[PDB]
Amino acid sequence: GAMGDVTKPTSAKFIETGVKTDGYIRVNMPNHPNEWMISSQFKDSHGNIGYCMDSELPSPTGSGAGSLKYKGAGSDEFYRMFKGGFPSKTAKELGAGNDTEAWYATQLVSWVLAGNFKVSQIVWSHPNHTAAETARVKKAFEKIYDYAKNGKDTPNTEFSITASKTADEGKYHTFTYKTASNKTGNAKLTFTSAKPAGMKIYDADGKEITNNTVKLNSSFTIKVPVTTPSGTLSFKGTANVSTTNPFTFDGRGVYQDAVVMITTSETKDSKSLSAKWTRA
Repeated sequence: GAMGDVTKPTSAKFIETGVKTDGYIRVNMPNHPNEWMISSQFKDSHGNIGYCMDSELPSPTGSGAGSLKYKGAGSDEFYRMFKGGFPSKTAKELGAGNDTEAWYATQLVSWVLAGNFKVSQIVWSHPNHTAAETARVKKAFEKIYDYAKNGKDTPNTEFSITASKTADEGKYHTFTYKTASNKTGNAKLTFTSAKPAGMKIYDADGKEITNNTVKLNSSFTIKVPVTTPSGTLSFKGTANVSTTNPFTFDGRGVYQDAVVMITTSETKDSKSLSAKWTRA
């Protein structure tokens, strides 16, 4: 199995949406019983929601903050928090009564995943919100958290090239292969042995490829002249795909660190394939 190389972002800029809350819960912190966990909703400059990693630092927004430099790649738990939390899932789907509750429930998951406090420290009540409000938040939290901790989905890029059929056609030995991926993009073929003279590559529509590039979720055909001495050819593909993964950014000990889904590129190899032919 191959390992994909995800291109890392270098920085991110965050903007307040205007949504804020004093929180629907409190936390027994080590020196501070029933400490409030207030928050401001923010987005990165491409309009994707950011979540706070540090409960005791201010939001990473305004002229002071500026851009936050890249810190690291978010775990599968953080990936799932985004996929199974707000706004990827609606308030109704999460059991939250409105979008503020759904968002805060997700931020609560973020704080716990980042290690700010344990679930046993959460006080499920707040003086400015009713028990029913807090309980919807609790229900949403538990759904999202359970999925983040125990769900199976990851940002993994699947990529394969698989031989489907072979045939002699006209003046060529032909070898057809199927490409497959769960991400959009294309693949580049690299030949790992000598290429026979007069070798050609064709796309699924029968049109010649001359830039060694193939489509994903498609097919292509390699053609080797029947005049070629008996032997073998080996190759692989390297997919170049678009992928949306969670990344963390550095608040520099002044603003909170923040995690956000960013669309970037990834390269990933297929397995090694061989075409074999015998000269008539």
